[PDB]
Amino acid sequence: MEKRIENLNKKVDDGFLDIWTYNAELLVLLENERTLDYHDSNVKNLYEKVRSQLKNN
Amino acid sequence: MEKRIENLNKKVDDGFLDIWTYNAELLVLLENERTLDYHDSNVKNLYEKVRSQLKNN
Amino acid sequence: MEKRIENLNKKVDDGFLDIWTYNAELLVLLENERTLDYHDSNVKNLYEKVRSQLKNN
Repeated sequence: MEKRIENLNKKVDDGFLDIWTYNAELLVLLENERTLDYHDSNVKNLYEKVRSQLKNN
Repeated sequence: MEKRIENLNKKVDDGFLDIWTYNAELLVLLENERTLDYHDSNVKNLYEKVRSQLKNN
Repeated sequence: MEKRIENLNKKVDDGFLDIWTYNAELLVLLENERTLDYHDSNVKNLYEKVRSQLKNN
C-alpha cells in the first residue's frame, strides 16, 4: 500500500534540495561575473541563506 | 502523537516563504546594480510575482 | 470531507511550478542582458535544470 505522507515528505525535501542547489549555482555564476560583489554584506547575506538551506536538507 | 499532515503543511509554507524571500532579496540587489532595469515590463512582471507570493504566504 | 493529502500534494506541485517558472523568467532576462553568457557550459547547466524541472511538473 502507498505510503502517501512519507512519499510527499520525500518529494518536498528533494524539491527543496533542487531549488536551493539551483540558487547556489546561479549565485556563484553572478559572483564570478562580479555582477554582485562578494565584499557587500547584502550579497554575503544571500550566500549565508543558500548555505544554511543546503546544510539543513 | 505526531500531527504528520499539519507538520508537513507547515514545512511547505515555511519553505516557500524562505524561497520567495530569497527571490525578493536577489531581485532587489540586481535592480540596485541596474543589471535589470526596473523600467522594463518583463522586470516589473518578476517583481509582481515575488510580491504576490510573499503577500499570499 | 477535506482531502488533506491530495490538497497538500496539489499545493506542492503548484508551488514548485511557480518557483521554476520564476527561475526560467529571471534566467532569460539575465541571458538577454548578457549578464550570463549562453555559450558558457555552467550557464547551459542552469538552463537544463530549469527546463528539466518545468517539463517534469
